[PDB]
Amino acid sequence: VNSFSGYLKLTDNVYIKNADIVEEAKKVKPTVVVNAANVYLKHGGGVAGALNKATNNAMQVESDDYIATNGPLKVGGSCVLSGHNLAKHCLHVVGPNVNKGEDIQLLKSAYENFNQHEVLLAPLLSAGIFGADPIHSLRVCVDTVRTNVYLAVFDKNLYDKLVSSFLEMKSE
Ligand SMILES: COP(=O)(O)OP(=O)(O)OC[C@H]1O[C@@H](n2cnc3c(N)ncnc32)[C@H](O)[C@@H]1O
Repeated sequence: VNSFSGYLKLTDNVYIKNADIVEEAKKVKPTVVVNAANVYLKHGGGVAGALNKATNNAMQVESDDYIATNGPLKVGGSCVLSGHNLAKHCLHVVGPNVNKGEDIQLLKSAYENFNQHEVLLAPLLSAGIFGADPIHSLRVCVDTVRTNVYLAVFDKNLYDKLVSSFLEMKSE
């Protein structure tokens, strides 16, 4: 398990790869895969839709059961559910939806949930549907997370931009 390979090491504990998070999960067999969730665990598009599709909708049914028992998550919060065929566990983390005016500072709270797990395969939280600048999401991750985070960025042009931007900011 946790057989990560081909990552670029950004810091002592943050790694990045140009890869689809679902294909990485199948390759790596991680203990924890992170979902970029919303408070009602309605896994539609982006990472949540991709993860859910790869579980043949089991992650959505499990999430429906969770919500019916526990109610919606809070923004910046998380829950640990099954990783189904992709991982031992899925950590569902809710970044702020910047497009709806939710506090961008809650992206720090969101990434703080990573610190409860020794190693994670994760996406850039809030950087898609939720409208945060991906460069900002990466900076918050690097600054907030102390545990080992392996970031999967599927789009090559974004990957290239993130790496070059990270280098410029790291040295200045
Ligand atoms: C809930 O709204 P969020 O903004 O928190 O989350 P989301 O829309 O999923 O996007 C979060 C970031 O992961 C990127 N991304 C989308 N699909 C994949 C995938 N299969 N593998 C890897 N990365 C992906 C997306 O392009 C964005 O950079």
